[PDB]
Amino acid sequence: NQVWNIARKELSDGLRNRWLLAISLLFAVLAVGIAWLGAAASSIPATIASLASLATFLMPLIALLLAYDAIVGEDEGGTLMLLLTYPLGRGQILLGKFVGHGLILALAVLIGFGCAALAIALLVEGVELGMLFWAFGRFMISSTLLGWVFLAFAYVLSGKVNEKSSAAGLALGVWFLFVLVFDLVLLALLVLSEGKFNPELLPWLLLLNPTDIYRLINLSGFEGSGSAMGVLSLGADLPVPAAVLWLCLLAWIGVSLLLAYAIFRRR
Amino acid sequence: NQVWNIARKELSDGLRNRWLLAISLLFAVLAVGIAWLGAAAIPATIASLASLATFLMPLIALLLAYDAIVGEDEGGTLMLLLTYPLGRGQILLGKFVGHGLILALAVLIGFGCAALAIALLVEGVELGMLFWAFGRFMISSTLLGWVFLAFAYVLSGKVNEKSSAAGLALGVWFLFVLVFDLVLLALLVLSEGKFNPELLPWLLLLNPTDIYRLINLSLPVPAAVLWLCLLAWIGVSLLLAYAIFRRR
Amino acid sequence: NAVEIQGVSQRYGSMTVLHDLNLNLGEGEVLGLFGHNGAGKTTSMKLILGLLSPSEGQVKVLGRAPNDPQVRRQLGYLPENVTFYPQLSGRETLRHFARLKGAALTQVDELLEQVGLAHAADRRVKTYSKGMRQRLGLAQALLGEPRLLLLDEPTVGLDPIATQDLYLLIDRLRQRGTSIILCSHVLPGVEAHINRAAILAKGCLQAVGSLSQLRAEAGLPVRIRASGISERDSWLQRWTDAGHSARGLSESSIEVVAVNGHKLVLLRQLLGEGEPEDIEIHQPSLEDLYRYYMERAGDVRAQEGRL
Amino acid sequence: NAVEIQGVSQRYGSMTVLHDLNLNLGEGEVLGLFGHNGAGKTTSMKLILGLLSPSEGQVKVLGRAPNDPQVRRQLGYLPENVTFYPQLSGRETLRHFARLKGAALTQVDELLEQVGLAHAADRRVKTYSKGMRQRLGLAQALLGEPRLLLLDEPTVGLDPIATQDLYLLIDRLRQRGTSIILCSHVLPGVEAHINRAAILAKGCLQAVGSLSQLRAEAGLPVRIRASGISERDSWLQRWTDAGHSARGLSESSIEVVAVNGHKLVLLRQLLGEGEPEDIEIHQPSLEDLYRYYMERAGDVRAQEGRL
Amino acid sequence: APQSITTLPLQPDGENRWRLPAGEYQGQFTIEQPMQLRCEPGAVIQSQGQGSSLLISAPDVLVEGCTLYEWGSDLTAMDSAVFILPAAERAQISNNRMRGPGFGVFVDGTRDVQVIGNEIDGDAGVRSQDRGNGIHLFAVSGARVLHNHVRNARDGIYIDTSNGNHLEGNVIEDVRYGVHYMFANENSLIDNVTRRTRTGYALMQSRKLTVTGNRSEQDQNYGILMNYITYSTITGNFVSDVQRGDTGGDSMISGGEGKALFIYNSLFNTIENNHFEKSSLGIHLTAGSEDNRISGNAFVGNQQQVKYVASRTQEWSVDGRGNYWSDYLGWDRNNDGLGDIAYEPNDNVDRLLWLYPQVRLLMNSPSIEVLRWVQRAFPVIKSPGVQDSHPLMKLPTEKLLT
Ligand SMILES: [Mg+2]
Repeated sequence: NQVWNIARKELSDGLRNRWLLAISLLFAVLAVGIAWLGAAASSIPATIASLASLATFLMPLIALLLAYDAIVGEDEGGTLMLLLTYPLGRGQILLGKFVGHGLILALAVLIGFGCAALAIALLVEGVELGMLFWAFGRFMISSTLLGWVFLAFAYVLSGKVNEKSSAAGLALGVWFLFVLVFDLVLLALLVLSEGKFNPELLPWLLLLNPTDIYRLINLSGFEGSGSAMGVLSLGADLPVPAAVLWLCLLAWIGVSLLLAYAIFRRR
Repeated sequence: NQVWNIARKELSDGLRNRWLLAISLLFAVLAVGIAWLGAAAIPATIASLASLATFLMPLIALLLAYDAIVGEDEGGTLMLLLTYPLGRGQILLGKFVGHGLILALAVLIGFGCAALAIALLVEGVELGMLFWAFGRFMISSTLLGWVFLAFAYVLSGKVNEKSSAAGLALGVWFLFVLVFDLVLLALLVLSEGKFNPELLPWLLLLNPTDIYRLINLSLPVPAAVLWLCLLAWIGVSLLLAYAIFRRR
Repeated sequence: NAVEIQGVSQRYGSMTVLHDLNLNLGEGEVLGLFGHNGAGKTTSMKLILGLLSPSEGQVKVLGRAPNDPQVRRQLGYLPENVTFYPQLSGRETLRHFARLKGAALTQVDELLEQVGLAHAADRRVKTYSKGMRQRLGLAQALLGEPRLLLLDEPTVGLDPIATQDLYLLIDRLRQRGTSIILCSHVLPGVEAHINRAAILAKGCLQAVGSLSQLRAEAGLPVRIRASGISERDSWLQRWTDAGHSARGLSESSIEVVAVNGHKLVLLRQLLGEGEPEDIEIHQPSLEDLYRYYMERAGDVRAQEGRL
Repeated sequence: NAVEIQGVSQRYGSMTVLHDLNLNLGEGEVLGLFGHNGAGKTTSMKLILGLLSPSEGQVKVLGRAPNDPQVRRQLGYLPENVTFYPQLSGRETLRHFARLKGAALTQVDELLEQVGLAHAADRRVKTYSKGMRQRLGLAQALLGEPRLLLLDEPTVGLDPIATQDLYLLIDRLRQRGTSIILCSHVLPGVEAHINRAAILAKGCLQAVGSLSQLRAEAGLPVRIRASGISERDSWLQRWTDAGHSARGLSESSIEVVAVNGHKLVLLRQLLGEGEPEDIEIHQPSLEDLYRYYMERAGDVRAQEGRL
Repeated sequence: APQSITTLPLQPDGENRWRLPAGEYQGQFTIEQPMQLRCEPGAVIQSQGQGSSLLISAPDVLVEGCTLYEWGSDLTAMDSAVFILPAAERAQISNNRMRGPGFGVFVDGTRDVQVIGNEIDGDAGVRSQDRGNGIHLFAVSGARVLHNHVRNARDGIYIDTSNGNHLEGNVIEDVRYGVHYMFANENSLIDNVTRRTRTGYALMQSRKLTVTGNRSEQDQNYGILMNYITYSTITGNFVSDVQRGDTGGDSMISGGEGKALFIYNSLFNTIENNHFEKSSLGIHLTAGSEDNRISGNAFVGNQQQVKYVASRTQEWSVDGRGNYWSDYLGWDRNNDGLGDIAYEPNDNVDRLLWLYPQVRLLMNSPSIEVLRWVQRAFPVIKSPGVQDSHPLMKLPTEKLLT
């Protein structure tokens, strides 16, 4: 198949990016460092909300470092106009780039949360290995999905722009908006209205930010304190179950990938 | 003098940089929004403005001048400019004047609109103390920016490609803003038997972000050494930049 | 018949940037499109590749549709300026194009021995020069015995020994039976290696044919230097009475100006006689033709040596 | 004379990258330094500028040392592959070089008209073509009264009218006493305007002189293209037994490699025996003379179709 | 030293009740018989400056309306103005004016004495180290001290080992200590006001007592200092603007930057509905004094709300209702009085400043400002502090500002 033949390039091109391997080793040495500081103090709901906050800062960052120059980095490099004269479609060199860059994020978080599990089962003596494997299995198959959202965000903002210096400006803008601006606009909307703007709409505004849907999935079982949640304390007011929250994360991929394909189809 | 004829280029080229004008607008927006929440909700607000201009004025300086030398070598105009009646000193010093008056203007839109939001929203602010405490603030914030401007000329001349200049300018920004004081805390809270705390007022002089805050907090040293230590960070690093630029 | 473009009036924005050309192409000929860098050349090069849709026109590449996968296996394209993948290797990029076009992986080593790149294989593409990227960019276009090359200036940034050798590789492919289309802008230099030329400007196709076909249609003066001749006599001035202007050069030599429809008769006028004795002809070149076809319709020449 | 290089030897470490070069460029001539992209040409091109210093010899640009400010006021230069400051304007970039070279501001709008950039001035430099930026880089080299020009690859990406119009500007300049230097790699297209070439290999200087002196020194053959013969192989078998490497270019066209004692006696066997529709005789060009001197010192010729 | 019968008292009523007319007197005086003597308002009984001026040794003496001037200053022999013996039970000291360099009311071993409505101006020139006490109480059971006005004495209302007594409505201005308590178990004090004092309330080693409704306006370095108080009740106190300074002697306390409440080794006590306003420190909780009911206060305007140098977690909310904090940047979705997110008053960098004072030079750094934000994102590095779930949204002390 042609989708795997072009995925094998990006799998062998993203792993030679030295800027990736810096901040993918930074994700590994911080997930050990959070789990080691979480092991000497014990607690359990603080090491989940801090690991999910660590992957809130880095799994969008590795995704946007990979794929900001996926389409426009090939267009001004000349190798995109050549590739369309190969037996391919425009739908195969995007889905192929998504599979190729998607296996990097599936490996960049299997390194990170894999060594985080070995920094708990070899550190916390007498920990429940069944509860550890289940909780970090939910961390693995949902931080990829957060990574695949921002991977599909980067294909949207690469096909729309036509210069790579401006693609890095939009990829930095998307990383600032979804991670630490939407969490602060929602905070400032709640403080300045003193929680009396809307008592039913404001928990549904968490679904317009995939980093907040990501934090709500991993903080399902281990709620604990409210100050560890902060603005995520609105998630107790959401009447939606947990299974739809997986589906609302997958719908953030498929909407932002079909938008990435509809922009690329009229490139 | 040809040190000014190449400075007029860098004014016209720096003010059309879309990345600089985005940050310089965000610097002026965040300087009113800190001043809005410090009056409605002056030494208490000039310290929080000092933490703002320690974040962004190294970042503004490194966005202007990380591609001053190596951005011209990749563009090929650097090899062209040396065949003109121009020394290598006059290109560097002319870029330092041209890039220098940009962030000497970016604090006049930055704090010129921040002091407007204080002098018109307190109504009785006693502006004779304001124009000397902000006059000491605008002078010391441009000179902090000229340090990291001269740091960027050192780091531009060493590298050979534009991608590794921005990879080092992020490294210089991390080290001199928020790694040097974090490794000062690790020498404090983890070492007390082998760390004399009387030595620590001299180690703030090895960091121009630290010398920037000490002349907005007025202290064992006087004022005149800190102004002469901030100018020594410009004058050594510009002399270092001229010594690197002559070895291309 | 390799490329049979028949009646294509391609417009976009109702502007008619490529209006009504009927460009054939033989099975072994090496066509040269020599338009400007505007609406003429690069629009028409896209329609043969099939990545642009012909508005009201049929483009039958290889007797089939221009966007089938069965014809893009038998096609080779090289763009004007490419920097491929600066972290990948030399072999790996070409191996990446090996699986895409479906050629066998044994072919990826002989092409890097064919093009002189085996000394520089297994190295990162960001260490290559501009010439080596053109050397690599040719090597992907020859992948999997292509029956239609499409080169857009394949000679830039390259060593002049290599560019001379590149046309020898083009000549191996012409005798093998692959029609090639060159799209160059360094026109003195490509005229020795084409069989036909298609000069187009202002959208429309101005003229087409071989080089001898264009010189016959466009009346241009020629330079016939003929040293080592007869008595410096009425033999010189008889072409002034035949309709020419014989420059009576001093050391028994003439430079006759002709109109080139009277070309071959003036040769046998002297070569039929016994005194040619190392003459030399200087034809109007490609650019002097290319200047002339703009003067049929379009721009007018400059003033005081500008532009 | 303009440039008088008297035995320099530039070396980086202990490797002598330029070994006892000795040039003498006259004040009205056009010279071409043709060499490969290694250390042959580009080190010698900087020694005429002030960018390097001779480790064993000395240069005399216009009878002075090459780093005086009054020397560089009358010395234009144009490097290869220069992209200017992209956020600036076309006019302001030339006005920026105007104050730097000391040329008056009235000469800026003249030279913007002189390179045909007036319609596209006062726009961003980033929305310029590769050929459009080469117009600008030429437009700064003519500032002041430039008594020496170093146009390293001046015609890349230009239109073939503009290429033909650039050497028209050059021929006005060399009649104005302003000696220039080409450094190209595209050898046809510069060979009509080189007054005396200075082809040199990787290490040393091979041969200098005019095109007449090179063809007199190097006994190269001539190329005789006969277009429009009846059959190919019956003529192709005739010259390959007579001692002439003959190929086939199209359905009816050949070429004949003579020895010029054969060129007279073979040309009669085309008009007499048979009838060609056109006959073109090529002199041994600069592209073919480059192959000779590289075979004189450097590598062996490549195999039949490789590069 | 003459006696009270050696004066000229004009009898108004024949129930051993006397009335001294207007006119000066001289020397010390002694009450040995139960005479309920009153005075005209111009009765300036001025001693010469030595000895206790009006000693009382008889029970049930209602001295009223006198005006005493210039008694002794020998603090070792207890030169008071009115000395009350242990046998002088149930003495009434009503509406008197005193000016002299020693003790105002020195009582000891007595029961149910009432010192009501007096104005005792202590001194002006002595260095607040020999001025003598305003209201000295030494092991008394039953006392009732109401609505006095003590000014410029030394250490205000001193109380030593006195069990059951009320301190209601007394004004204390420009003294060293406002109210001093020494081993006064099961005490009570209501609505007293202390102004411009080097320590507003000294509560040393006295258990089971009620501190209610008291006010401390612009005192120096210690608003309410509680040392070793157990089972107490701190309800409704208004502590405003404790500025820095020093007591000058540093004997039992030290100089401070200004603390509105300093809790030292107090194990069990309810501290509710208070108002700690505009000091440098709102409340200082030492490490030995933990686990007591602190709920409903208002920590408004203080430059640093809680100082808690420990690593033990400390919940500050009984029955789900916490305190109002001025810098509480929270919201209230479910419309109750409580906030929705809990409030940690201290960071980790807010306790590095207490542990190591050289980080004050680094306190304006962006890296420190980074380190304040990293705690809000990563709660594993948050040391267990002094948080309260459900803090208040509005001011609970709407009446204490009047
Ligand atoms: Mg609520």
